[PDB]
Amino acid sequence: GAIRVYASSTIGNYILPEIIARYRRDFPDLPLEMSVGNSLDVVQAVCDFRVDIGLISGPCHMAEIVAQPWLEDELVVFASPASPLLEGEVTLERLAAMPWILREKGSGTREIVDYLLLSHLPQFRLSMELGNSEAIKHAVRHGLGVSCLSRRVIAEQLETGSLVEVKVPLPPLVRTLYRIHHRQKSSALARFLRYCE
Amino acid sequence: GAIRVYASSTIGNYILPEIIARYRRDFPDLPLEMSVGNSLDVVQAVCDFRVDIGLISGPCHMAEIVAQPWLEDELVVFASPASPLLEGEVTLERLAAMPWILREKGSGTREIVDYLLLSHLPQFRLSMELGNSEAIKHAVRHGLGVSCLSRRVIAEQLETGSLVEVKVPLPPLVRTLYRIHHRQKSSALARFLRYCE
Repeated sequence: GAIRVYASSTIGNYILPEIIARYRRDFPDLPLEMSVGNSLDVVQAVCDFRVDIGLISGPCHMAEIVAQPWLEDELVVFASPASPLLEGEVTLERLAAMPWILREKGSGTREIVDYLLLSHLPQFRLSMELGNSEAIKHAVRHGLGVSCLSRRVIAEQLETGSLVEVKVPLPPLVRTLYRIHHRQKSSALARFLRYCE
Repeated sequence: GAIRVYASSTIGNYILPEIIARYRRDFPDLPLEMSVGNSLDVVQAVCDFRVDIGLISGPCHMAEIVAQPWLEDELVVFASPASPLLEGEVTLERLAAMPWILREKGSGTREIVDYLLLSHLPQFRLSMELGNSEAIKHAVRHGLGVSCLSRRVIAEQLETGSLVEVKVPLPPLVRTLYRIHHRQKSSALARFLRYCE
């Protein structure tokens, strides 16, 4: 009778924990299962009835899927406080001149940086692709390059100053997170969904 | 010409970052790709030639795979500093009485806790299964339950005191991490492998 949720790493590590805490304290006997994956893997699990609720980056147009916009999410270019990018006026050429570190292909974060950020910059060879936010923050903190992540992921580091937000002369990188579930699917599901608001 | 490494989340977030930093500083022009996945997904990618180096939890007996023991890894039961488990002598019944939070099924961490820890405890219904270490640390910090992770993952929290190591009257939970690559595969690969020592 466990509730199964399939969400992205940004949602699973920086949005769901506060929701899970309030849901568990009010319902301590209902088991919870929370998997981390990108949009295509989550949609497949919902179609296969392997999970109950899916939280993805981007919309879903399948007739068997009930998809509703859930939360806005702003992505931010950031760098180490000792990065030369922080000195001088930021330009598109200066942004493309720094070594870049990006999330894994197929993730909603990498999709946003590819079409909304890197498309407006001069072409460059990607330095590193790290499939986890924690490894990216460590690499950026060590001056290995710059990156682009959700503000929720680096909010703690932006406050302490271990990471610095870089102002980019481009429209802000804002995405929409969606909540999905199968059309052929329920109580207790609705309870968890009420805590996600 | 990018080097592709496929490792577990514990290796990717708490072992590889220091290795990646030293490798990048000495070779800044060689692109790097680092994916995060469990042992079975990594072995498949090595067999499919999708990645070059695999770092997994546990051995591999396939003839096409060159598998060598790499690093020892000690797992630790931990709890919030305000957990009632920290008061009184720890027993197997007291450990089974706390709500438990564990990593996703198929991970090397969950495999260790299942056969080396939970097998010696009274049977219980698992409270939460979270497929990411960060969501587990937040859940444990909020008193939702106890967990078992690699000491490398919670080393920072064990030092500051935000998480407390629990002494268990059982043999220590020590595992062996392996490095794998295809037998039919190389220079520059050897360079990265020399930084992994």
